[PDB]
Amino acid sequence: TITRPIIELSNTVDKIAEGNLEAEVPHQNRADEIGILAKSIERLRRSLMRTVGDVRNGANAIYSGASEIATGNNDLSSRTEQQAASLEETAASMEQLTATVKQNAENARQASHLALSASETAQRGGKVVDNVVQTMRDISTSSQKIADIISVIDGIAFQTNILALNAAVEAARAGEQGRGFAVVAGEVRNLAQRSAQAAREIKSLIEDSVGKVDVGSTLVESAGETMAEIVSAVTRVTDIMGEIASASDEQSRGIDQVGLAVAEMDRVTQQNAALVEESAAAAAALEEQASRLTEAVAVFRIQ
Amino acid sequence: STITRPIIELSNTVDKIAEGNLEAEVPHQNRADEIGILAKSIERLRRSLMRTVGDVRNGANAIYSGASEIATGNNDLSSRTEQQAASLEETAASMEQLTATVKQNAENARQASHLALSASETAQRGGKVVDNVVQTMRDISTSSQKIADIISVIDGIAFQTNILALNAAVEAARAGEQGRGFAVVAGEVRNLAQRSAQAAREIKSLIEDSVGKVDVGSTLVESAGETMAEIVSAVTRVTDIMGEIASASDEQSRGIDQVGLAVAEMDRVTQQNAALVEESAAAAAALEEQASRLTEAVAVFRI
Ligand SMILES: [Cl-]
Ligand SMILES: [Cl-]
Repeated sequence: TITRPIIELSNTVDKIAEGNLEAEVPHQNRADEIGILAKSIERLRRSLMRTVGDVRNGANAIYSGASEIATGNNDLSSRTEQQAASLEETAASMEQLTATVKQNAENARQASHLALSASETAQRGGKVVDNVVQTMRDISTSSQKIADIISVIDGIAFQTNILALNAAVEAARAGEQGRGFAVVAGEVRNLAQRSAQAAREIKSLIEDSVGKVDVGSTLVESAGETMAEIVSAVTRVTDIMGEIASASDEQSRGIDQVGLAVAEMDRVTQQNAALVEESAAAAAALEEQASRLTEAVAVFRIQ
Repeated sequence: STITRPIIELSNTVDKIAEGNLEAEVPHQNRADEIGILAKSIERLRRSLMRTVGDVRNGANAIYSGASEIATGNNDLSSRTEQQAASLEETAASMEQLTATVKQNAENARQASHLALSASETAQRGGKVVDNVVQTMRDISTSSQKIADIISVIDGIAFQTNILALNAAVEAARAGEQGRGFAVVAGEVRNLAQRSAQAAREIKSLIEDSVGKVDVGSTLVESAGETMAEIVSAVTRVTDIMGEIASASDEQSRGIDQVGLAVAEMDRVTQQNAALVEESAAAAAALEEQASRLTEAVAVFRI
């Protein structure tokens, strides 16, 4: 009659070892030693209850974090993709910028060699204009000297025309003798007049002509302004180029420093890719680790 | 009577097991009586529990691990996220100083282009001016040629007047003193004719000088003409070249704008990951906590 209860308690233990936690523990009301032991066992049953409970909450917590890492992961993923896409868009561009910079530098270096060329052919043309200016001055002098001497020949004609008067008057001193004389004096007069005609034609021609040299002189002189002016505008072109070259090998070393920061960045993007794959693996591992913990106490029927 | 000692003892064994203490073997398994059966029962439970405990201990250690891994995984990410921020700094800075120089270029191109075109207009007006000179020279020269032809008539007349007067003088002084009078007049005509012939030679040789200088000068302005031609086609080439730089600098500034935008896109990303960094420090601390709860749920803690 002690046999019956302690066997019953033994069964109770068994029933607990199978994970049956919800059944009452018998004999807790006895005030004999059996009661002490039943109480011990009810205490066991309670202590197991709380443990399964804790483990189960632990499993569900972790299943929660697994799920949270996961969705935090799926973000960093497509967000990291976005980054690598953005990063190639900027790689593409820095390649175009080196292309365009290198070209602009050669294109400046051309213009410069080209302008110095204009400069040097303008200076040569400068010196050829000098010579022309000079030779115009000479022509101007010669031409005035011609005006001068032709006016003298007009004088002589006038004068020899006057002597024809005297020769006529000296001829008529022997009428019938100075008849031939009279003809000569006539001839002289005729020769003077034609000779004056020629003189005056030349006056017209030479005065006109003098007009022309002075005009041609101002034209040639301006042709020299022109050379000076070109040289000037073409030099300022050469400077402008010196400056473009300087801002180009400048842009060159700045593109350069950017390509470097970009290598940095696709290195870190690459790593974020790695981090993502790993983080997915961690999540999976956590999920299964909660599965195992749940399974470890799942036979237990509680409360 | 006697057998209340093992009752109490078993009670104590059960309180150890409840307390999380499993290492002690249960006594009284050797009895044939009912106690023995129960001691065996406690033994079966003890050993089942050791096993359940151990999976759970293993569970938590795996969480502790997982967590501190996620943690270090997250410290690297943090330092790559500042490293990324700092890189994106330099980049933005470099686009700044490179957006400056692209503008400086479009300006200096514009400014060169004008200078070139300015010389182009000049060297072209220049060519029109050289043309006018070559024409004036032809004028000057046609005229001199005309003057030559007439000067020659004045020479002719001088010649004729010389002979006319020399014959008249001769035939008058032949008459004695009766024709001394005429002889002197004829004589002064001969001298006047001599002067006039000499004047006309001086003009003839001055005309020679002019014409010669005209041909020469004319050949020289021709070449000046062709040097302005050469300049035009040079500066024109330079104008074309500036066009090509206005281009570069335009597609460049579009390059800066793609990069500008993409650098912003990656500014978003950088800040978002900073969010991720501490969000996940915090997941890692929470995982560490569940591991802790799990080991403590099953520790020998004297509960
Ligand atoms: Cl450039
Ligand atoms: Cl053992």
